[PDB]
Amino acid sequence: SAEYVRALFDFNGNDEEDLPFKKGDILRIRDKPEEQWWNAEDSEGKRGMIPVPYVEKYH
Amino acid sequence: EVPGPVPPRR
Ligand SMILES: *[C@@H](C)c1ccccc1
Repeated sequence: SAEYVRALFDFNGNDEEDLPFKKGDILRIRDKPEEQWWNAEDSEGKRGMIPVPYVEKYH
Repeated sequence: EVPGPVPPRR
């Protein structure tokens, strides 16, 4: 019962802690320290922060 | 900038 999101826009990543991704990517949600910034993990296991408005709740 | 700006951090 993992929580995923689908990237709506390409995010190159602004900060070193940010998780860069591309439009259509599936990311697993690990943490929610903020309303608009969540800690996610991509398909390859790389972790980092992502902007919520750039993704949609998968399923 | 096709997407809107990223949200404010903290
Ligand atoms: C970028 C996230 C965007 C685009 C249109 C309206 C609001 C935000």
